[PDB]
Formats: sequence, structure tokens, C-alpha cells
Amino acid sequence: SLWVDKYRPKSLNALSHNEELTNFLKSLSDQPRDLPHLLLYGPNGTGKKTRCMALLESIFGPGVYRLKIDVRQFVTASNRKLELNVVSSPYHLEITPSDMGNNDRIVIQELLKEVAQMEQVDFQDSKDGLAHRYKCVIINEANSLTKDAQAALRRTMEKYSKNIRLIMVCDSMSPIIAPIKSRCLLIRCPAPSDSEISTILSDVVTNERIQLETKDILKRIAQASNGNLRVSLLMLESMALNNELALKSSSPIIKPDWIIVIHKLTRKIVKERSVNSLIECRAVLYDLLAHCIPANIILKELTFSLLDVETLNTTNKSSIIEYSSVFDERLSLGNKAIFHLEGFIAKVMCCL
Amino acid sequence: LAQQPWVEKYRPKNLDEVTAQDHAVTVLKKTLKSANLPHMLFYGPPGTGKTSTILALTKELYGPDLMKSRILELNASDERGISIVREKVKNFARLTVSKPSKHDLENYPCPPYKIIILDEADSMTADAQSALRRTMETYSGVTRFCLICNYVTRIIDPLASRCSKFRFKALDASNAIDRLRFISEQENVKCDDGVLERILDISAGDLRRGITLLQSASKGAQYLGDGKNITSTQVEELAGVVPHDILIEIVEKVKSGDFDEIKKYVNTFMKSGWSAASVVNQLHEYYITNDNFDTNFKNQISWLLFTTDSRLNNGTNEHIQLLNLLVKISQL
Amino acid sequence: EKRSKENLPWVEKYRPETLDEVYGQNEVITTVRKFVDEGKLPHLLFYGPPGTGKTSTIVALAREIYGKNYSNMVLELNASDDRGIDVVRNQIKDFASTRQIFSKGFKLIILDEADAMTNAAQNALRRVIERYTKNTRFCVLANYAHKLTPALLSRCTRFRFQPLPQEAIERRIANVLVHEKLKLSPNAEKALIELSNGDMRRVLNVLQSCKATLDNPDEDEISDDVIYECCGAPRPSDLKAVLKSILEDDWGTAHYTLNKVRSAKGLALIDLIEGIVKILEDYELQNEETRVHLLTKLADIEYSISKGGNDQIQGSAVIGAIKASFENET
Amino acid sequence: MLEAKFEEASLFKRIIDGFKDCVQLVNFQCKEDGIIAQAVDDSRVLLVSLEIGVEAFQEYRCDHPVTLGMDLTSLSKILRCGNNTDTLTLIADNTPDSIILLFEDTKKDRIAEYSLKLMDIDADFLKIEELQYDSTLSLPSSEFSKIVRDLSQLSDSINIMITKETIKFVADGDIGSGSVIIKPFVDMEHPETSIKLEMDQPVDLTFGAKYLLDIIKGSSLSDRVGIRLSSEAPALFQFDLKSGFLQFFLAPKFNDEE
DNA sequence: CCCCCCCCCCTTTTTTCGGGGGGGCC
DNA sequence: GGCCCCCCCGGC
DNA sequence: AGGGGGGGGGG
Ligand SMILES: Nc1ncnc2c1ncn2[C@@H]1O[C@H](COP(=O)(O)OP(=O)(O)OP(O)(O)=S)[C@@H](O)[C@H]1O
Ligand SMILES: Nc1ncnc2c1ncn2[C@@H]1O[C@H](COP(=O)(O)OP(=O)(O)OP(O)(O)=S)[C@@H](O)[C@H]1O
Ligand SMILES: Nc1nc2c(ncn2[C@@H]2O[C@H](COP(=O)(O)OP(=O)(O)O)[C@@H](O)[C@H]2O)c(=O)[nH]1
Ligand SMILES: [Mg+2]
Ligand SMILES: [Mg+2]
Repeated sequence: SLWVDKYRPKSLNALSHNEELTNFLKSLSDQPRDLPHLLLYGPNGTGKKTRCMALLESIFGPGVYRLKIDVRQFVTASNRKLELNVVSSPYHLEITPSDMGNNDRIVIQELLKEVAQMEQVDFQDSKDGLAHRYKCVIINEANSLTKDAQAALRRTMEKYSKNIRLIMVCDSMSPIIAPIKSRCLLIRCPAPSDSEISTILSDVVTNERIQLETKDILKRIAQASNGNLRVSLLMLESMALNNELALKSSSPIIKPDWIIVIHKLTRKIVKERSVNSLIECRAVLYDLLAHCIPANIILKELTFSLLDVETLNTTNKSSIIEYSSVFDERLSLGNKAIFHLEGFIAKVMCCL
Repeated sequence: LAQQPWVEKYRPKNLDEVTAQDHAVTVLKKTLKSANLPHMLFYGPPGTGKTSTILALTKELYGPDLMKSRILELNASDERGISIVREKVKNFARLTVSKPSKHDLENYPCPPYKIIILDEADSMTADAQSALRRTMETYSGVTRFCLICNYVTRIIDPLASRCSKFRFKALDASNAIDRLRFISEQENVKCDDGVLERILDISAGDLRRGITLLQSASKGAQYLGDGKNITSTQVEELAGVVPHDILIEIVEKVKSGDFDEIKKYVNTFMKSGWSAASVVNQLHEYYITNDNFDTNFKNQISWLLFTTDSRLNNGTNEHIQLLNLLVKISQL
Repeated sequence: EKRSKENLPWVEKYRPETLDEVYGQNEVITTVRKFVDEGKLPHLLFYGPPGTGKTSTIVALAREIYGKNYSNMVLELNASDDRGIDVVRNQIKDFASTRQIFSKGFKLIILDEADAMTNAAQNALRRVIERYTKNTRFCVLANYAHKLTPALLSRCTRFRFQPLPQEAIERRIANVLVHEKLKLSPNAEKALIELSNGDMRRVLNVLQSCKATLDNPDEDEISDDVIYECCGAPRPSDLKAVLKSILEDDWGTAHYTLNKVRSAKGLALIDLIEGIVKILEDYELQNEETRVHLLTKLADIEYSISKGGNDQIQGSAVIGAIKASFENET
Repeated sequence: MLEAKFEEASLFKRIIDGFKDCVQLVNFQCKEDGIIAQAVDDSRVLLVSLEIGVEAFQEYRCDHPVTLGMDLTSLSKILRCGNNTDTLTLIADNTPDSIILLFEDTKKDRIAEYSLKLMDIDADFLKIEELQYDSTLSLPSSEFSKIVRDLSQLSDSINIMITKETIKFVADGDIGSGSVIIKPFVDMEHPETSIKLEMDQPVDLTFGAKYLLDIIKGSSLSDRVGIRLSSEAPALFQFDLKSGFLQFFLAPKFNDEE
């Protein structure tokens, strides 16, 4: 198993960063009977899901980590059979309705209400066989849900408050509607500091018997992660595997392929500004999009790589950021990602 | 009970527990003795007590026995297409009223009509909405309609004209402090002076959010086990409010005007997880209330903040929008 | 209905039963009366905005033509019912091609809210209308003319229902006061007309709310304050003060005045914007771009408000837009 | 090493058909005593228990208990192609990746033996410890069909109330309400249409149209049913086998008003 | 058989409710 | 004869 | 617009 997965903490006491958040979670779990619905928000790869699992383990027994995967069948208005992969536990449930796109609402209107409208059989840790507690449902990536699903959830989280509890994890609250925010308890999860990431990496190294001459090595990985911990662990593993389990002071930082492609696109746009260059950029964008690279991430990385060019001036950067801001909203309100990415690239090339 | 959230535990049960909606609660209470309740359209900002108000009205009108047989409630969690509206709603409206029992006729007014509550009516399609226009009018003598929405513009003009409009005002510290204080005393929560007012100000017209924040603060105080009174700094921390020091650094960086420094500071700041909406609101407050800026600067910054808020309300990336707003302000 | 008519809402309780109880449509009423008095009744297309009395007018016309037992001698189809191609092909054709049952007479079909009908049904109805014209007549009620096919429009005589005039609303208000034994101050009447915008349903709803608001209707007179409290609409004085502070006073005091006015009675920003727009529409501006900026920025703010967002930022934006637009006056 | 020569293969076909809809992956523990199985519904709301004793089988023997997670849909696929009257056997080996179903017959020509793949399904130490159930009874299945199919068209609730000398099925909905009462009725000439009922305390529990409709679809297995209702434990619907039975612990619906 | 005007014809699939048509089970 | 299911437009 | 293909005129 990968080091990023083998050393994941499984309890609130095993957390190594954001001690204030750990204390808040412990306070919440002290009396879980009256726990309101929870909404965790923060940067990606910081440990929101791990903290949610730790909170669940604090509430229920260690048995929350025995997970299974089942398949659920759904029918739309056109008699279309859709399959949903449901991750379930004896004490909690996990769902990702966004996998069904615009049909996510169905999951809200068929699955959740099925669980919240009636009780469950609990033949373990019980005398009568019926559950005497609530069930925690984790809706992963709540920001990806359509507005209709959230509107349907509005009453579901209220009329079954003491039978079902919702813990929703997201990286941004902007897509979330106001009623859902009002019905949830907001929990902010700051990204770990550089020192904490370095300490975690050092612990992994010393528990994996990896030779390291200077600790500053790990520090660089942290400056290459921009607060992300999963990226830091994966980069450490890749560097160890590429350097015969021995990191050197001259070891370079390993970047993912899509980042290199975006850098190529940026430094081709900067160097050449022509219609043929735009056609080549269209081909590059098609290649990037066809391989499961979200359009928003592509736009963000392209904008922040353009702003890092040392030849551009303040006016060019201001124009680029304004165009990026406009085209982000255009993407949010559109279907064809390239239809907006091409427009953004053309505007950037014109403004240069 | 003890196994329910404070927002649900302290949900109003009767019409006398509504705090700042007297302009409509008085009319609803008068309808009990007048028995001429018209079609109602409850609109207002989230967390003002519309569904609670209608539930309390239905209870006080019918009783726990007749509630089930006299109320039909449909919300966004049920299919409400044109076919559903034309079949199920029409059938229920055209049905005769259930016969009350002598107990109910003795202890309750028992009005001679039933109520259909279409919660979250703003999510219904225009075609489906158009099918109720004659349904409400034809069966007005046996059925009454309650449409609850957050955006009044989402309701077609004919239905708004047919329904009597009721606007629910925002719950601020000047009209909702009594309920929060009563909840605090009931839960034996000890708070410093001005803590409840700060909570209500942060809520900005949402009593549900204020109650949730109070519950979280009480849980934290109980876990601490020190007996000290709850302060405002802890409340602000629990509400995701950016510290004043960070705001001061942000405005100083904006005043510096350098693009690279602003970009680097924004990159560092976005790693803390602060919501963009709160940052924009705090910046708007600080800049508008400051007396160190001229008329033109405020004129431009107001429009810039409005545009940024409108763009953020559409579900966009917070980093790009915040960086663009700060860059634009720095060039004002 | 149940019990008596006193339990009905005022919108439905005061529904006209005869044609002489319809106000504000003297021309149309006289024309239809003359048509039904001498046998030349053509196909009718009543086009108008909500709350004008088209449905009431057609119901009264049917009652006058047929009598008390008019419900069993007419075919009334509305959006609440299913009106597809099959329905038009079978039920409407049978009704138009068949004699009466209860008593001798011609067939009447009332397609209320026909603007919500499919194009196929409208195309099918053309020959049904043009073939059974001898013994059948068609009446179509609409609020939006763009939803009706040109072929259907060509076969119907058009009658437009204008917004209710001031005098008609005053007469209806007087009748309602006489029936309900209520007293209304003249200023309250003017405010009711101003906020009515030509819809009688709004008049009835607001009057019922005001009556319910009174401590004792027997010896209490409704004033403008009562209407404003019931509807929550801003008072004209508050709007004038807010506009004055925005125009002449500085940023801080204008913001303080707006916040105080809004928090005094829990006023909503959209109503304040609408009142300011109405007030400024009569301003004799010396430049055009100032009006252009005012209109564009206020429309943008209204659109943003319609989707929600931060209210304080929206109010600050309104103030800034007004100040910037008026800066062009110089 | 293990054989379960059946008296009738149709008995096993109906046994499997009785709970194919409720669950699809169920562990079968084949001990010398017989076959035991208990599967939790994928929603963790319904427990399908089942056991067949050694008496039911024409000839059953086993040397070492073995747990097989073999599928149910494949079971139906295998058994549907068979004839009516046969003596199905379940032979296997020490390390079975498949189980050979010997469809033996008295005649030497009507043989349709097949092979069914085996699949690894995890099993837990589930417990069905008995509780002081308030009411328990048994009655035929034709009445169950005529009542459930009738009440499903009027509502989604098949609420069951069991009072002294009274058994009530209640179903209210938008169209209206429907209630059917069955009472102790014994026929000397036709004992099969009789109810054997014993209750200790009154019980009332609301149950669902889809669950009972699915259950009565599989009611062809046993001509008699078994109701067991308590006050705080999941009431169970059972179908008696030749020597065992097939139980269904179904959780009652939550009540919001009370 | 080989070459030169004069024009014609081909370069090609994904989609959110609601309604209609037309085929297949029964 | 009735469901049930699949394919196809949708502006003037 | 670019490329392939058929038919009348020259060769
Ligand atoms: N007027 C009020 N008086 C007392 N408590 C209120 C009031 N309004 C809201 N609350 C409290 O906040 C909780 C939620 O109120 P809601 O009825 O859900 O508000 P809402 O208007 O229905 O929100 P939306 O528009 O449907 S998102 C209630 O259970 C109460 O505890
Ligand atoms: N001319 C009128 N005179 C008196 N009352 C009127 C008049 N017009 C409308 N009303 C009142 O408003 C109520 C509703 O009138 P309607 O006939 O429903 O208007 P409408 O034009 O048919 O609405 P639409 O176009 O279908 S949305 C009536 O019962 C009357 O009480
Ligand atoms: N040692 C340690 N590692 C953590 C902690 N929190 C997160 N991690 C590591 O960081 C990885 C990614 O965290 P993750 O839950 O995916 O964050 P999310 O995707 O934003 O919700 C995890 O797999 C862990 O290995 C912690 O508190 N202590
Ligand atoms: Mg609500
Ligand atoms: Mg009408």
C-alpha cells in the first residue's frame, strides 16, 4: 500500500496538525446526541475526510472503518436504468450523487428519504435488534450537486433531523445555496503549515527506512505542495522510488504531466500570438480535456502560470486576471468547456 | 427533546412564539375567528420562520387530530411536474373536507376548508405553475393554497395576483434578541455582554444560523469545563470571521499597489480556508465606513464589490475572484 | 363551497355574477351586450393582463346568454385540464358538432388560458372553428399574445382589457366598504390605488389584510399607516428622505440614513429601489447619459437582487450608482 | 464430501424464489444439522434468515461444515431449466470453486445436472437471540395475497394490528381507506384454512406496500405464514419449510407524530 | 489509349421536460 | 380494445 | 474551399 494511505490516522488523537480543529471536533463529539448537520470546507488534500472519519469513530465504535460497496438501481422519467456505487458502513453511509450528473436529485429524492423515513435493524450491540440511534450520511463533494438536489435536501435535513444526520465535505462553498448553508454547521479546515507537513514527511521517512542527509529536503516538498498533504506524500513516495530509496540534494521536484502540458501551453501562448497558435492551443486543450482534466482546474492553472511570467507587465497581468474572472463565470454558466477556454486564450493573446 | 438540534428543539409550536413577523401573525390570528383565510404567498430571506409559521397556523386551526387529514404538504423533495399538479393536487383540492369530531369542534375552530402547502414553490416550472390558476379559484370554498418561496420573482404573475403576499422581515438584533436570550436562559448558557448581539449581527437576518452558532459555543464551553463566560472572539472564530489583523494586512497590501506582493499574499491567505463572501463583506464594511477615502473611491469600490459579489453568487472559483477584486481596488 | 359565502376570500367573494358588475371595461362590456342582444356574437379573443376581469366577463356573458343553468350548456377548458391534440380532435369536435341536451341553444366553448396550449392543438382548432361556426362559437382568454398562432388570431375578434382605471377601483372599494361596514381615509385610498397597479385582486387582498389588522373594525378607520404596515411598503416620506440624503449628503451620513430607514420598519431594498425609480422618472434631467447609467445600473442591481446575495453590498451599490449617474449633471 | 439429496427439487426452487428479491448475496452454512443462512439487506434494514433441517432432505450428509456464498440469481437460472419432479443434490469437494447440482431422477433419462459457480461472500457473527415477542400466529397465504394486492392499490401502508380475537390489516391513502379483519376460523373438513394464534400483549406496527408485496410474491413457497410482532423488536414474517423455515426481520417504519 | 474544359458532388452526430406518433407485449 | 416502450421535434 | 468523378471536345 502507498505511504499516503498506510499512515492515515484513524482517530482524533492521532491527528498531527490543526490542534484547534481537533479540540473543536472532540468538543462536538463529547455529546453527539444533539449534533447538528455538519459542513466541512477548506483546501483540497488537507484532511477533511480523515477528520470526518475520526469524528465518526469518536461518535460510534471503531467499527466505522469496516466499509462495503454496493450497487443501487435508479429509474428516470424516461425509464433509463442508472447505477450508483454506494459505500456503506454498519454505522454510517457515504454517497457521491454527482456521479449521476443532473440526475443527482434522484438520489436525494429516492435513496436518502428511504433511509430517513424509517428505522433500521441493529442486531449487534443491541438487545431488541432495532437501532436506538441516528445514521450519519456523508455526501461527498456537495459543491458539485445541482441546485435541484439541494432544494430537495432542504426539507429532508429538517423533517428527519433526529433520524439522519448529514456531514457534507466540500472544497468551496460558492456553489452551495443559502438555505443549505443556513441548515448546516460550518466547519473550516485550514491547510497544514509547512512545519507540520515536514514533520509528517519525516515520520514517514523514519518509519519507512529512507535515507535522508538533510531534513531541508522534505521542506522543499512542502513548498512544492502549496499546503496540500496528499500531494506532499505522493511526491515523497515518487521521489523515493525514482532515487533508489535515497533522496539527494540534487533531486528535482517531480511534476504531474498535466502541469507540464499547461506550462507548455502558457509559454507557447506567450512566445507566439497568432491564429495558427490558437488552433494549436485548441488541439492541446482537446487533448487535456479528453483525459479527465476538469476545465476549472485547467483555467486556474493557466491563469496562475501566465501571471508568473517575468516578461509581462502589470497591465497585462491585470487584463489576464480580469479575463480569467469573466471566463470562470462563463464556464460556470456553460456546457462546452472549450467554447470558453478558447475565448479566454484569444483574449489573453489579444491583450499581450 | 435532548436528542434534537436546538434549531428543531426550539421550533415554534404556536403563533405566539413568532417574534418579528407580527404584521402577518396578527392577520393569521384574526383569520381564526374570521374564518375567511385567503390564499397565502410567504416570501422572504432564509431562516425567517415561514414554514414554522404555517405549521403553527395549521396546528392552531385544526388540531393534532385533524392536521393529517386536512393538510397536504408538497416540497422540493417530491415530484411536482405538470402531470402531478393536474392530477394529485386537483384531486385533493376537489375532495370534500374531513368530518371533525365533537372533541375537535369543541376545542378547535375547525375551519370548513383544507390547506395545500406548496413549500419551495420557487423551484416549480412555469408550465406546472400555470395549471393551478383555475384550480385555486374553482375550489376556493373547500381548499386554500399556501405557497412558500425565497425569491418572489420565481412565481408567475397570475399566481402572485391570486395569492395574498406576506413578506417576512430579516431577524436582526433589534427584533430577534428576545428569542435568542430566552433560548440561552433555557439552556443555561453563560455569555458576556454583547455576545448575543454579535451573534445576531454575524447571522445577518438568519436566526437558524445564530441558534447553531450559540449551540456550538455552548458545546465548546461545556467541553472546556472552566465555567468562564463565552466571549465574542470565540464566537467570531466559530463563525469563520476573518481576524481584524488579517484584514489590516490585506488593506495595507492593497494600498501598496504591487501586483506580485498582492498575488503572493492572496495565495498564502487562500490556504487558511476563509470564505470569499465573508472577506468581501468585511472589506465592504471597512472601506465604506472609513472616512479616509473620497467620494470617487467609494463610488468605484461599491460597484466593484457588487460585481464581485454577483460573480461569486454564481458558484465560481474564490481565488481568482478575490485576486481580481483586490487588484482592481489597488488601482482605484 | 362550504358553509356560506362569508367564509370565501374577498377575491372570490366579490366575483361579479352579471355584466353590469364589471368595472373599467365600459367599451368591451357595451360591445358584448350589443352582440348578445341581437344575435351577432362572433368568436372572441379577450387579451389582457392579470386581474382585469376577463374570466368574470366571459362567465357573466355565458350566464346572461344561457341563464342560471349555464354550466351544463358550455364547455369550459383551462390550463388545469389536459388539452392535447386528441382532446381537441375528439371532445371539442363532438361538443361543437352535437346539439344541446337540456334546452335549445347554440354551443359555447371557453378556452381559458389558451396561451398554454400546444401548437398542434391550435392548428387543429382552426377547421373546428371554421366548420361549426353556424351553431358553435369560440372564446379564448389570453395574457400573452405571442403564444397564439397567427392562424388562430386571424379567426377571432380581438378585445383588449386595459388596466383598471382609477374611478372603477374607487367604485369597487366603495362597494366593498358598504358591504363590509368599513371606513377608509382618502390618503389610504390613494395609497391603495398607487400600489394596486390596476389589479383588483391586490385591492381586495390588501383591504382584507387591513381589516384583519384593525383592533376593532366597528369604529376604526384604515389610514395610510395601516396599509403600509400590512404591506410593509416604504412610506413616500422615507423614500424622499433617502433620495435627498443620497443626492446631497455625503457617503457616511447617506449610508447611516439608509440603514436607519430600513431598520425602522424592516423595509426591503427592492421596494426602495422601485420607489426611487418612480420618483426619479419625473426628474427633469439635463443630460441623457445620466439617465442611461441610472437605468442600466438599477436594472443590474434589481437582477442581482432577484437571485439573492449580500444586501448591504447591494444598497451601497445603489447609492454609488445614483451618485455616479448624477455626477454627470455637473 | 457433502450431499443434500432433496425429496423434491421444486421445494428448493420455491425456497430460493421466496427471498430472491429481498437479497441476492447470502451465505449458506452447510452443517450436518442442515443448511443455515442469514443475510442483511443492502440498506441494513431487512434480515433474511433461513434454515433447512436434515429431515427435509431425502438424504443429507456432511463431513465438515462449509460456508458457500454462492449467488441466488444464478441459482434461479440453474433451477429454472429443470423438470418438475426430481431429487436435486448439491455435491461438492474439498476446495470447491463450483458446486455440482446433480438433478437425479427415478428414471435414468430425465437428468439435467448442472454446475453452479461459487463466490466469496463475507459472513459476520449475526445473532437472532429470541425475545419476549408479544404476538405470534400462523395463517394461510391465499388470504395474504387477496389482502395485500387489494390494499396496495389504495395505499403504501399495510399496517398490521394484532388484538385479542382480532387481526386487522389497515391501509389509508389519497383515494381512501381500507381495513380487513380476519378472526379465528377453523373448518373441520378443511383444516388447512385455519389460524393458529397466540398473543400476550396488544401490538400495532405499520409496514410497507413494496416489502409485503415482494414477500407475498414468494409466498408460493409455504401455504402457511408466520407473523411475530413485538413492541420494540423488529417484527418478523416467516414461511414454514418442510423441516425449517425462512424468516424475514423487517424494521417497522418510524412514526413522526408519535 | 491519352489529355484538356466544365461542371457536379461529397467532405458529417450529443444533449437535460413535455407532447405526439407508432410499434410491441398483453 | 388497453398499457408499455422507443424515437423525434421544439423559431417564424 | 479541396479533392474525386463523369461527359463532351480535341487529339
Ligand atoms: N420567527 C422565528 N421565531 C422563532 N424562531 C425562528 C423564527 N424563524 C426562524 N426561527 C428559528 O430557526 C429555525 C428555522 O426556522 P425556519 O422555519 O426553517 O425558517 P424558513 O423561513 O422556513 O427558512 P427557508 O426560507 O425555508 S430556507 C426555527 O426552528 C426556529 O427555531
Ligand atoms: N372589472 C372588474 N370589476 C370588478 N372586479 C374585478 C374586475 N376584474 C377583476 N376583478 C376582481 O378580481 C377578481 C378576479 O378577476 P378575474 O376574472 O379572475 O381576472 P382575469 O383577467 O380573468 O385573470 P387572468 O388574466 O386569468 S390571470 C374578480 O373576482 C373580481 O373580484
Ligand atoms: N499524520 C497525519 N496525516 C494526515 C492528517 N490529515 C490528513 N492526513 C494525510 O493527508 C491525506 C489526504 O487527506 P484527505 O482526507 O484526503 O483531505 P481532503 O481530500 O481535503 O478531505 C490523507 O490520506 C492522510 O494521509 C493528520 O492529521 N495527521
Ligand atoms: Mg423552511
Ligand atoms: Mg382568469
